[PDB]
Amino acid sequence: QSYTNFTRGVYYPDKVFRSSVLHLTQDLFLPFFSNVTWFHAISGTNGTKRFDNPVLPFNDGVYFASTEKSNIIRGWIFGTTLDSKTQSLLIVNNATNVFIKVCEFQFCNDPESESGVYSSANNCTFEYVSQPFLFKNLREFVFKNIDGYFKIYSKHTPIIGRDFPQGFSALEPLVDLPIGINITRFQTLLADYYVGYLQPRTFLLKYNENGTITDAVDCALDPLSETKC
Amino acid sequence: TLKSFTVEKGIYQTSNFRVQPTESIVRFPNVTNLCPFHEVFNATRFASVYAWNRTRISNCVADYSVLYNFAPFFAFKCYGVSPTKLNDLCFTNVYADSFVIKGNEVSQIAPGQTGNIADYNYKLPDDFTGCVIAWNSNKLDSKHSGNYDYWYRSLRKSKLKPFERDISTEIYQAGNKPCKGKGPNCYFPLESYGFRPTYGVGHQPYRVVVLSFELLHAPATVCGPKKSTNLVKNKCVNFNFNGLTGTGVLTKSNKKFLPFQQFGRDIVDTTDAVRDPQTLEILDITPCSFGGVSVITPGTNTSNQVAVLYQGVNCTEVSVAIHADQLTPTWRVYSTGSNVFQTRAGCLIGAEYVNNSYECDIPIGAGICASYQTSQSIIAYTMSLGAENSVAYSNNSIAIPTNFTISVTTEILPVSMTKTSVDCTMYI
Amino acid sequence: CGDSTECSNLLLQYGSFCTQLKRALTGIAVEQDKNTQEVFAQVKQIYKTPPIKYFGGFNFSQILPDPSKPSKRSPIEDLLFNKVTLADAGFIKQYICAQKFNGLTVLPPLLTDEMIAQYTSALLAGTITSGWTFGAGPALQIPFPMQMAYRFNGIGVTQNVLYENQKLIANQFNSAIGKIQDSLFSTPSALGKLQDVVNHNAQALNTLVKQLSSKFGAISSVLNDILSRLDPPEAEVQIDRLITGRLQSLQTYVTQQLIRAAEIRASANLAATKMSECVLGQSKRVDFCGKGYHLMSFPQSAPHGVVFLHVTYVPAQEKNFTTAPAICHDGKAHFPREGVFVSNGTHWFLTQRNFYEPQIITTDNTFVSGNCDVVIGIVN
Amino acid sequence: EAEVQIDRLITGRLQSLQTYVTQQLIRAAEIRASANLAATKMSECVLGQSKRVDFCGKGYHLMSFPQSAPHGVVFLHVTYVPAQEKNFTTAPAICHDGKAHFPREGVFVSNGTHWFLTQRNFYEPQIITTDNTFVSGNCDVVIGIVN
Amino acid sequence: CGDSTECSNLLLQYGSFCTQLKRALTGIAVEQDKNTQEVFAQVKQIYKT
Ligand SMILES: *[C@@H]1O[C@H](CO)[C@@H](O[C@@H]2O[C@H](CO)[C@@H](O[C@@H]3O[C@H](CO)[C@@H](O)[C@H](O)[C@@H]3O)[C@H](O)[C@H]2NC(C)=O)[C@H](O)[C@H]1NC(C)=O
Ligand SMILES: *[C@@H]1O[C@H](CO)[C@@H](O[C@@H]2O[C@H](CO)[C@@H](O[C@@H]3O[C@H](CO)[C@@H](O)[C@H](O)[C@@H]3O)[C@H](O)[C@H]2NC(C)=O)[C@H](O)[C@H]1NC(C)=O
Ligand SMILES: *[C@@H]1O[C@H](CO)[C@@H](O[C@@H]2O[C@H](CO)[C@@H](O[C@@H]3O[C@H](CO)[C@@H](O)[C@H](O)[C@@H]3O)[C@H](O)[C@H]2NC(C)=O)[C@H](O)[C@H]1NC(C)=O
Ligand SMILES: *[C@@H]1O[C@H](CO)[C@@H](O[C@@H]2O[C@H](CO)[C@@H](O)[C@H](O)[C@H]2NC(C)=O)[C@H](O)[C@H]1NC(C)=O
Ligand SMILES: *[C@@H]1O[C@H](CO)[C@@H](O[C@@H]2O[C@H](CO)[C@@H](O)[C@H](O)[C@H]2NC(C)=O)[C@H](O)[C@H]1NC(C)=O
Ligand SMILES: *[C@@H]1O[C@H](CO)[C@@H](O)[C@H](O)[C@H]1NC(C)=O
Ligand SMILES: *[C@@H]1O[C@H](CO)[C@@H](O)[C@H](O)[C@H]1NC(C)=O
Ligand SMILES: *[C@@H]1O[C@H](CO)[C@@H](O)[C@H](O)[C@H]1NC(C)=O
Ligand SMILES: *[C@@H]1O[C@H](CO)[C@@H](O)[C@H](O)[C@H]1NC(C)=O
Ligand SMILES: *[C@@H]1O[C@H](CO)[C@@H](O)[C@H](O)[C@H]1NC(C)=O
Ligand SMILES: *[C@@H]1O[C@H](CO)[C@@H](O)[C@H](O)[C@H]1NC(C)=O
Ligand SMILES: *[C@@H]1O[C@H](CO)[C@@H](O)[C@H](O)[C@H]1NC(C)=O
Ligand SMILES: *[C@@H]1O[C@H](CO)[C@@H](O)[C@H](O)[C@H]1NC(C)=O
Ligand SMILES: *[C@@H]1O[C@H](CO)[C@@H](O)[C@H](O)[C@H]1NC(C)=O
Ligand SMILES: *[C@@H]1O[C@H](CO)[C@@H](O)[C@H](O)[C@H]1NC(C)=O
Repeated sequence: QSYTNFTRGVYYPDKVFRSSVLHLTQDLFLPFFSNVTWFHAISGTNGTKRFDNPVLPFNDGVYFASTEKSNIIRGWIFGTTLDSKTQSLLIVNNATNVFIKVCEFQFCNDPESESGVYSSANNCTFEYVSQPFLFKNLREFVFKNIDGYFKIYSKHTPIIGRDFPQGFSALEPLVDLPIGINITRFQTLLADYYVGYLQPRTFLLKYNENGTITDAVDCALDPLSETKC
Repeated sequence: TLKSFTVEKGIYQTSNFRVQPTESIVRFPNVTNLCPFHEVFNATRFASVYAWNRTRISNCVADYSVLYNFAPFFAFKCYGVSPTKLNDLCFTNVYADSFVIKGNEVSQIAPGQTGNIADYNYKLPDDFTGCVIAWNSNKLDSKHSGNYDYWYRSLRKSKLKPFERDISTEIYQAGNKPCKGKGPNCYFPLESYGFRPTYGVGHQPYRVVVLSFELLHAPATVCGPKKSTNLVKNKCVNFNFNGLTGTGVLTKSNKKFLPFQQFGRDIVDTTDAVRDPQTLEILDITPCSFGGVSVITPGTNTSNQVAVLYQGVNCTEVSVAIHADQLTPTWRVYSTGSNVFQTRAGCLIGAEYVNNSYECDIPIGAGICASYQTSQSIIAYTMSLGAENSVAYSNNSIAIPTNFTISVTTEILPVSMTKTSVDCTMYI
Repeated sequence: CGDSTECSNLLLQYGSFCTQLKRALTGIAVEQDKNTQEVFAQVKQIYKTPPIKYFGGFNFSQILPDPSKPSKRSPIEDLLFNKVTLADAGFIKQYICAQKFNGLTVLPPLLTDEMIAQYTSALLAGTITSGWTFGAGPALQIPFPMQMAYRFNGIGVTQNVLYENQKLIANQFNSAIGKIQDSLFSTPSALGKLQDVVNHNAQALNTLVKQLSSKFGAISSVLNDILSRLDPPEAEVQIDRLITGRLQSLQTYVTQQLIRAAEIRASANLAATKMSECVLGQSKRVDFCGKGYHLMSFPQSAPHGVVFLHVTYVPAQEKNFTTAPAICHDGKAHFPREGVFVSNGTHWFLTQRNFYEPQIITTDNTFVSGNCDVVIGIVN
Repeated sequence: EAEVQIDRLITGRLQSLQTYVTQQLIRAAEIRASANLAATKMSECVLGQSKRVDFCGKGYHLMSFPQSAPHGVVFLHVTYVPAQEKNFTTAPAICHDGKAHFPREGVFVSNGTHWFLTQRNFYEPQIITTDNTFVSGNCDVVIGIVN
Repeated sequence: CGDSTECSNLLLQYGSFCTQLKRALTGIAVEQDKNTQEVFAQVKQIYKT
């Protein structure tokens, strides 16, 4: 239920192109070898059984990854209460398009084809539609809520690479939603997955000739990492 | 440079040269959608201070002449970007916080200040950039019976965090009694202030809009108006790419930017690339050529002819800058054929290079020295190291002196220097 | 205040700080050429070796210029050059990928590497052909084995030792040169003393450029942004804050360059002293020019410096002998004129101090002063 | 406001003094190094005869004389410079009765008809005798021995 | 400014000053050990009377 060996979650912190450099930056990152919870005990149909599927806290930001070929995970819900008392953000990934909405979702499908996706959306403040996102392809996402913006980063790495830490790759920003939303908890929406949490850290990021991040050092992990930084 | 009307023989370091720009390039987004300031400033109603109307403005052209057309203002209160000449900037994020406040609390809207508004209803960051723009709305918001659609949260448990609001209306609790309902000395939080047309100026309503500006070069833009022009490459120009202003030479880049990325940086955190907002082409920015200038003078007691060394550049670029009237120093030299020579140090103009070697006189660098020789003109040459003297080495030959010279030489060494003392207090 | 006239006008109010910094850097730049000239330009004339590179059997092919390869440098000089030239922009070259082009210009040396190589070649040809005579007056040719014989006398070893062992000495010299070349080739750290100098100067410039990105209390580190966003009366405050920070950074750079210049000057003066005393002569100063008794030295050029090959005589294979301060004969005390009395256990001989070569004790090798009673430990 | 303007002037003057003193300390170190060299030269060139090449001027050192100067010292170095050399034929040893004869001092030279021993730094030919040379080994060991 | 976060955040606006001082003092410390080693460690063997 807890996988200790996580060295992934590095993402491009800004719009700055760098080439053949090592850049030291302070941002929210998943710490290296931080305890990360693996939700295999309560996974799919035989996990939740239309029950449990616990709501997790959202401390500064989270790291999410999926290894489920069937795409049972369709989206995420974010907010503080999630019963219409406060606003909540939904990002459901449909096969045709990704539908991101911010509304007072009193009702949701959360308590095998044509599963229910009903929501009440009693009052809406934001709507956005984008290209669809949809084993041999591991899907990594980072979700952080900073200064009124919900920043989503991802990588649909084609890696057939079944071992979870098969290799290192940095995530690229996917969308930056201008949502002034207070987020303290979130839940995974199903029609397995890993969830880790971000902390403020300083990292040394290695940019290659093409400006792709190929490695990183977590400056607080070990005396050797401090020496490298 | 030497503060003298007499110059000794030698090479002297003078001011540096730069290639001047010849064009001004503005590349703002090709957006004709005017930012909705009129709909916010000229609104039918403003929200109460309790829950100000926060309108996000993006993907539009900022125009602040709308504000001068709207009304004369009480105050702009611009911080971080002090002038009202905001049409020259590109902002990453723009927020318009709209509310109606009473006159005696307008002064409470500063980034750092005290009072019931500054402390409990609307809080700005102390390092905030933006403008707080006020308008007198007595003629619109005041009513004879009183306009009771506005209130203040004067009773609060804790200080309001900047740009963060919890709009719960739960009655304030005090003491060890729950204070659930009316009757105890705990009162409902909102003030209920009523704006009357018969009130004095300090009690009249004002419509205040806070324009929060995020200036971070230009990873995103809300740009003011300018008339854009075409790109000209391989020339020194003054460019403005959205809010990124600078001078340089724009060339095609060979960098592979991510679709996400717009700007590049070198190892010294200086801009070295930009994505063009109208074409999405990635351009390299090269500094315009510059370098030191040195003057080689035989000495004014011999000749007034001098040679000029432009350090750090190729003579092709110097000749182009002279012909284009781009070179920063306004003086010129004849620059005729046979008087331009490329050295490792730079471009030497005003000296004729010869294939003879001589002892070095005025050093230039990388082996090239110059002197004034015959009719007389400044020449440049590769310095001689000494005379050659092959020695007749043999298996069985030795040279033995037969005579000698008694030589006296002079060696001079400093031993001491002037001893000084300073009265720190009297001096300063 | 790059391309900003408001900033330049404010900078003018601080006085002659630029004059002092410019003059300090100019003085350093001139001093570096003085140091190079003092170390290498010690020869009145450019001396050349004979067409026939035969010097008693000594092989100098790895220290003499190689006429085939471009630059006319020796194999060792070429190795030193290829090993330490890790600076991408150590001089203008008729032209950090930007090479610190933020108003910071690197100047070329006055003497190029080929001209320094020519001075080194002249010094080597002089030393090989004429020993130390070219360093005092005119060059006087001498056969190399005789030059070595007199250097052996210089270290207290009789001339016959070289001639009897000339083949041994030439082979040991040639082997030592080959070993030196292989040692320098296979040990990248050997030249660290010169590489550190290059690295320190690179750091000095890299940091100075990086200081431009600092705000020093200003709202922005970019003058164009300050002027665009602020009206003149506030822009002047933010600009003064940046002027103070950048000017302090320049003063720090110049102070450290002056200190480093003093260190380099001291090193150059030491190098010039070593060249004058060990290349143009034979030194008697212990460990001044290598371990062992000094015989000769050979200069080699290197980027930003000089490498000396010091050829010394090292005693080997010592044996224990019984000694005595004097010999008692006919009541007289006989002392060595040039040597030590030794015994192999049955017979007494007189030998030279630096090489066992037993002689018969005779009246032509000793002197007499006093009787046999005054000397402590006298042997019959 | 005067407090602000005065503090700016104080900062400028104090920084100017720090710059002056730092440069004076560096120049003082340079002068100290020069003075130490001058004292060494005084001790080794004036109070004795030096064998260090080019330490006490060009040529072979004979003696030096100090002279004072403002803020410093001037040394007059008197040296011996060889002149008017002649090129003679030489040999490492003379072979006589099978013995190899080496010079005690000097070098063997020849004018083309006779061999002489001469002091290395001044041509002054002497007859080669058993008092001027020493014997070690024989004529079959030394390379280039002449009869 | 010891044990103060606010001053540390302002101090970071002056650049690499602290790094330059660390390099200068470390270089001095190493130089002093080099000087002692160069003066006294001139013999490769420990001789005894
Ligand atoms: C002075 O010493 C150098 C070496 O330090 C001599 O040059 C060397 O000469 C030998 C001659 O046999 C070269 O050997 C070569 O070996 C290769 C195979 O390894 C063979 O294919 C060649 O045909 C040749 O036999 C050796 O490479 C060469 N080394 C260098 C660095 O040049 C030089 O000849 C000596 N001079 C005198 C006058 O003794
Ligand atoms: C100390 O040194 C002396 C002198 O070298 C040694 O005495 C010498 O020993 C050699 C040994 O070969 C004697 O050589 C003799 O030559 C004749 C030639 O006809 C031969 O017939 C003999 O059989 C012998 O080989 C030499 O004469 C002799 N000289 C004297 C004066 O005794 C001595 O042995 C050495 N002692 C030690 C402990 O090393
Ligand atoms: C090499 O040097 C030797 C000796 O210095 C030269 O031999 C000497 O040459 C001189 C002539 O210059 C001879 O002088 C003659 O002396 C006799 C004495 O009776 C006199 O009658 C003659 O009129 C003349 O003055 C001297 O005797 C002679 N000595 C010997 C031992 O031969 C030799 O000529 C020199 N060779 C060269 C090529 O320089
Ligand atoms: C060297 O020889 C002399 C004699 O030629 C020795 O002197 C004698 O020493 C003995 C010692 O008992 C005396 O009794 C004699 O009277 C001495 N004679 C003379 C003439 O002095 C001397 O001792 C010898 N030295 C050594 C070290 O053996
Ligand atoms: C010096 O003289 C000796 C003889 O006294 C020469 O030795 C002879 O050399 C020849 C060859 O040149 C041999 O054939 C003889 O057998 C040798 N004789 C003896 C007794 O050794 C010697 O060569 C002469 N050296 C010179 C340089 O002339
Ligand atoms: C370490 O990672 C591997 C996957 O490479 C995983 O199987 C293993 O359980 C991990 N060990 C932990 C979580 O301590
Ligand atoms: C950049 O990516 C391309 C992708 O095809 C690759 O071929 C190229 O080699 C990369 N750049 C470098 C410097 O390797
Ligand atoms: C703008 O304000 C004026 C009053 O100053 C009003 O008459 C006009 O209708 C408003 N126009 C709008 C809101 O479009
Ligand atoms: C703010 O006022 C504008 C005026 O047009 C309106 O469109 C917008 O919905 C208002 N928002 C809130 C949260 O009151
Ligand atoms: C955000 O939600 C948390 C949930 O505990 C609450 O304490 C906090 O006050 C909320 N903030 C805002 C601005 O709504
Ligand atoms: C406006 O800019 C966009 C940028 O992608 C470009 O595609 C479009 O053609 C431009 N339109 C005009 C009329 O310039
Ligand atoms: C010296 O002798 C050797 C013997 O082989 C010869 O090759 C060489 O050419 C001689 N030197 C001169 C200068 O004649
Ligand atoms: C100077 O620039 C021209 C441009 O055509 C080039 O051909 C020439 O080689 C350059 N010279 C040097 C020394 O860089
Ligand atoms: C011979 O010399 C060696 C030198 O290390 C010494 O150890 C040994 O004891 C000596 N033997 C005698 C008998 O003097
Ligand atoms: C050496 O002496 C010979 C005559 O013995 C003469 O021909 C030759 O020119 C001399 N060489 C020199 C360099 O003086």
